[PDB]
Amino acid sequence: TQREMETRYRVVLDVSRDPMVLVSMSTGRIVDLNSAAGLLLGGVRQDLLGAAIAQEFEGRRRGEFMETMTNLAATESAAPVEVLARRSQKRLLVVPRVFRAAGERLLLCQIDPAD
Amino acid sequence: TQREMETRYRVVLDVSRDPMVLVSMSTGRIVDLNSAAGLLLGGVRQDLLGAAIAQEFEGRRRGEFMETMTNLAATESAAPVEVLARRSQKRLLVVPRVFRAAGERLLLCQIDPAD
Repeated sequence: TQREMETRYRVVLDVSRDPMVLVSMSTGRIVDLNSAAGLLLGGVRQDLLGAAIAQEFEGRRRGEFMETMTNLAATESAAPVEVLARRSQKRLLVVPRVFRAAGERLLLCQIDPAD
Repeated sequence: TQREMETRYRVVLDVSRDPMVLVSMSTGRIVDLNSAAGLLLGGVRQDLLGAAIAQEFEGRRRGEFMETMTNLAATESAAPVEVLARRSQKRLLVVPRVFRAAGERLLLCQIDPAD
């Protein structure tokens, strides 16, 4: 059940063509992502896991960026933040949604190209 | 951990814009899906959960259809089956991938419009 649902989660995230990054509300760090997100961000999973999400985006810092996404996720309008990914040099639209798991909050962020 | 990973799975599947249906290899029935899949199939989650996947598609039967998807998933080429969804009357492309969880196999099927 632990491993069962873990396995379902892993496969659905990996197979999904929707570019997604999962971010810790506590630390602002990337806790998971899929390869579609990796492609838009310009990095492999191994480089992005554990990385501060704000530092992937030019001119952003953890405090303000996490506050921005937290506030946007509260509008429940799928409102996006416009960003520029340092590695890929692609302008992107990031749409955050907050949910609770294991006593903490995570932000599931969808990524789309902006241009 | 059971609930934690279950919660992650639920949210990722629901939020993902990639239309996905999860099918039991054992029964050929739909065990899960997201609303993007529901839209293409022409049914709500409540009508589709527990339904035989083959019976959603005109002219298909469980035996041959499950054998078709199982064989296609083995080619590892993302080869699609062309189908016509009874409820929505949309021609679709279904791409199956097989994985193991909790001692059984599931097919995670991506759905795309065909026309």
